[PDB]
Amino acid sequence: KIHRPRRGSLAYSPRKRAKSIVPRIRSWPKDSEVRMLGFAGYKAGMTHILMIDDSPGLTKGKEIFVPVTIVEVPPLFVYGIRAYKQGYLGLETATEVWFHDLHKNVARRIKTLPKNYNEEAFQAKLGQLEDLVNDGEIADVRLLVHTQPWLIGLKKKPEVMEYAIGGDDVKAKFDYAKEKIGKELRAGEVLHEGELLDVIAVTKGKGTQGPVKRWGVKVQFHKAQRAGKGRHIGNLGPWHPARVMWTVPQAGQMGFHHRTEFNKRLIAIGENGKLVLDGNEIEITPKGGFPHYGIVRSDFLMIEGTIPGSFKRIIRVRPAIRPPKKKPPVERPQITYVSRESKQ
Amino acid sequence: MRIINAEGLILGRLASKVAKMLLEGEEVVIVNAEKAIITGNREDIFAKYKQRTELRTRTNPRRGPFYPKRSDEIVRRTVRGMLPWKTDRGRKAFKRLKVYVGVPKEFEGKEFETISEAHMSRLATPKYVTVGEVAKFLGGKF
Amino acid sequence: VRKAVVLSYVGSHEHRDPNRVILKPLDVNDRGSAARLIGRKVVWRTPTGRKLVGKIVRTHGTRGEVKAVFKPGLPGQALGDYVEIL
RNA sequence: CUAGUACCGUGAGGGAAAGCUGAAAAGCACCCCGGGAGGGGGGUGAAAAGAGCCUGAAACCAGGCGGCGAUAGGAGGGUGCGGCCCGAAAGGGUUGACCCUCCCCGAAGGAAACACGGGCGACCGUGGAGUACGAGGGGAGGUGACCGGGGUUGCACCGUCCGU
RNA sequence: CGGAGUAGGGGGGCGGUGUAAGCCGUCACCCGAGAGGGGAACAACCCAGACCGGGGUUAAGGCCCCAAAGUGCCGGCUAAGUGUUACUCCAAAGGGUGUCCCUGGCCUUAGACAGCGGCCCGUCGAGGUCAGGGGCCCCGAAAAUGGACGGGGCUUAAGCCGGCCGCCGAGACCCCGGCGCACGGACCGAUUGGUCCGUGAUCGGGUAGGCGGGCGUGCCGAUGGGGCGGAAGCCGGGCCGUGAGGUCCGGUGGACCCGUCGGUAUUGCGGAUCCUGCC
RNA sequence: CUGGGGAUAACAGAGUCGUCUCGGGCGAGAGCCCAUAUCGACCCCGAGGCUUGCUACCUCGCUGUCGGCUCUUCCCAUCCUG
RNA sequence: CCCGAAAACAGGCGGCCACCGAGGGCCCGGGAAGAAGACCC
Repeated sequence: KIHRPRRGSLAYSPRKRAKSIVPRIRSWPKDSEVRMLGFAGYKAGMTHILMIDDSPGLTKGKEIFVPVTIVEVPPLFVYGIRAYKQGYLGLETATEVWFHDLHKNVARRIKTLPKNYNEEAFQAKLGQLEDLVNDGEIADVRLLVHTQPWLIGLKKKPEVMEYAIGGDDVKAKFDYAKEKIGKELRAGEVLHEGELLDVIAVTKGKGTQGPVKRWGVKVQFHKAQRAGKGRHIGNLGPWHPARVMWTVPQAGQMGFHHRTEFNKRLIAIGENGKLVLDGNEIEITPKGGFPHYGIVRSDFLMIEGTIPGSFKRIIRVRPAIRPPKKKPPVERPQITYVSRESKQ
Repeated sequence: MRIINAEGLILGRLASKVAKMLLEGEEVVIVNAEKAIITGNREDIFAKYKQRTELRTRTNPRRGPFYPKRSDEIVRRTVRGMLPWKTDRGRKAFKRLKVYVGVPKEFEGKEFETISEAHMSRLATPKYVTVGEVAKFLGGKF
Repeated sequence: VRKAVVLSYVGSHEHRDPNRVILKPLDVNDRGSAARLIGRKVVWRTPTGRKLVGKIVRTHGTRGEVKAVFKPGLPGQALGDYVEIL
């Protein structure tokens, strides 16, 4: 008998097409600072830098090559506040409050907007929600946010999302939300340079693939390659049980999956397309523009490593639900070189 | 509907009476499911229920026995076991039942029936466990 | 209205008689004296108002049930339903 | 019946299928459509029986009508009922279908309330009582129109095909 | 005197053999050739042998729900879900201050531990200590897809022991009414018989097989009839008949057809990896 | 070659467990003395069904094959890891 | 961490329309998506 591990993981099944291109966040981290727990942007491209190492471990204090991804982040708009209560099993929405003046383009996602809904009505609804929250029934408060893709001329149909707030007092959360609603919100007010983040997006699509590539199955002997079975698995199982088991590798959809990554470091936050290294203001956009993505012009995040998704895809970010015990400092590192040469 | 408080009741006897009620044609609601008791030894009881929860079809788990981890579902499942479940008659009788953990505000403000044949007092041996404790061991929400 | 509940068909676990029926009177006094109904007529109504007529024959058990004959028999749609004694 | 024919095999040889308009061709004049097979109107005839021709069954196909029909388990049926639909004649029935009320007899069988006693008790004995009831058998008075039968389906219970 | 079929048997009990399963015989209750009511389902374990329609009482067994009938009564045991198994179809040698009982000896008003004090007393000062045997339980006790007291579940039980009281439950038993059969009898027929009466607790399952009576199909000799005012055939329906079948109604169809007696026969299909044609 | 046969072998399965794999009881002793750290005779009691046999209940055109490659899953009487 | 309102208690919230017409699809120019369908601009 020969032993070896099975081919592929069963933890990401069923391997099907994602429900939506806009990714959903299932869990939130416990933070003591009262702030919005995430942001959203669009992926632009990749480059590399040379920085002085900070994190614990060998290589500390030396100049190292580091791959980098760039995410364009125009400001979000806060258009609503939601209240949650506790039902029999879990949380259930108690009520919603919206802002009265919304951009003309929001109707491309939300086809049915209210007709008149003036400011005094909005304020009365805010007051009702305030008094409701001021009793003790309510358990959680969340913000309702929409992207503004028209500033960077990428498209006009926004993405609409819900974001949680940190802390442990509903009243503090509500004060924050009431001071935020109806306005534009920037990434520098939410994120801190040097943090660890979790990124969420839908992966690149690859269509239907066979088991060699979908599961890491082996290619058969060359006699079978000449017989007509090279890229096939041997058998679907034994005589008894007299059925095919769900654990047997098979062909199907590959790519376009919901996936989450852990502990990617935020290096720097840029403004208006520039980064400030040593007093200078340099452009991240390489000579000729990013391939399949043009010029960065509003604001951008520099994230260490790689992240799921194609280029113009929507990315969501949250802070470190599962960080290690020896975190690196929350401070922008010392950067000696940023590459902005042609990338095609 | 007949509302029954399960605090301090033996599970199988409660279930027998409730099943006969349902078949005769009444609508039944049961509150305080987590407070019914099961007699015997902790380890034997826990082992039995864990074994139940770890039963599954080997070719497809989307099929397969779905034995409960929650107290209200455990009570419901005991009752269902006491009925003819593969017939329209029993399906209707079982549809006529509802079980609740605690007393929800809806039912707050009423007087609850009991069952004499089922009560912790007919017992003499102190070995007994609670359905809520079973559920906690199995890892279910309440 | 002097009514009773239809419980089951007569027979054993494995076979049944479809012209005989077991009835439970609801009044405690009729249940205490169920034999004082032997010989009485008993009616069931259909979804269209038609009437099926039967007769109480003898006692069944000791808890207060009675046996009744219904030729022409009852349908299975009448097994947890109400019936009126005359 | 244009049969030892068509057709098979180098040859010796092997070897099918295929009957019927109408009394009389009276075998469809004339019109519209269509490239045309042809279709639709009109005509002949006692009857289209229309040469794809006497009668014209079943399997099979399509449409219409009736019943069921997307939470649900058995060889496709059996017993008992319920719901929708068909019901001129051949079956019953206004000389009275169905239903309602009361009266008499009554096989085997056969209670109970209640009163007095035995038993720790579940229960039992005596009287009520061979009464009430009881498959069937008969008779009297009322309302007046369906019942039996057939197709499909719902509920309850039963039922692991035929030949060897 | 005549006509057969049977020359592979099986379950259960007994005997020889064999590690055993099995092999060979024996008995002659069952299955084969035997319905129905139960054991979860079971060829042969239990009740019980079957014409048809009905009304009642019991048997095997059962009475917490599935599921008709008791969350039944008295006394006791088990704490291991042990168990909830008549059989078909259930693990031992060896052990256990685990608990409930029986018996037989030995010390006791200062005994059998510990303790103040080196066989002794002042105190803890009231019953104790050894042997056998019995009941229930425990250890001994490991298997492969996820799972089996039939299931749910059950702990002064819905388990076990010794007894008891009521109820439910078959085609068995009693009763009412109908069919047939066997035997006997009376009366009566132009051929194998018919109408009625009496007896049947002691007649009513059935393979191989034997016997009796009926239904239907094509031709002949006779007899009686029908048919263009619509024969045969075909389609859908009603009535009679245990039934094989018969007859009537309506529609289609357009030239032959039937009943009775007596004779004749290429005389009745679901199967043959049947034959032909069609789908 | 023809006709047949699961009335009858090889072959997997069912049954059985002599044999096989894994154990236990008691205590002669060996272990400087010390049965029991370790080992444990002779004799008695078992489990599993993974070895081979025995039998002939199933199949005579079901598939009649050993080994290897490939792919999935389960048991514990545990080699490493706790 | 992945799937998940067909979870038969077959859910909650906000908003729009009905009690001509909200909304949706075919169509057109195209991919970051793709065996047909589906998805996105």
